[PDB]
Amino acid sequence: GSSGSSGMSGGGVIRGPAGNNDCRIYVGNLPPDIRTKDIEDVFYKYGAIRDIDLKNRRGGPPFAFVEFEDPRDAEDAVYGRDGYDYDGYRLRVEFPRSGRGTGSGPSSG
Repeated sequence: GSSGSSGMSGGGVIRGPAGNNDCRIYVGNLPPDIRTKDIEDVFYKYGAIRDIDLKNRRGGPPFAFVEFEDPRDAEDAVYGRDGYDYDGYRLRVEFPRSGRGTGSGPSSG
């Protein structure tokens, strides 16, 4: 036995709340019956999570951001989770827009 329920459509959330931080990854193409926990125990396998922000509202599919403790991991996660299949539904993990800007030094004794 099986069946579907609940739909999705409309328009809103012109702009979401943003702050300033790193180790943040955006997860898209999520199911309607998704939970911040499932996503937690999901990316949790790649270490731990600091905080998860899920919007879930008129404006396409449900989206949320996962804040990892470390970047090296935050990437290792998206590096994989990006293209994962959950509940039969495909997920789209990718970093939020920001731009360029990556400097560094040689060492400097």
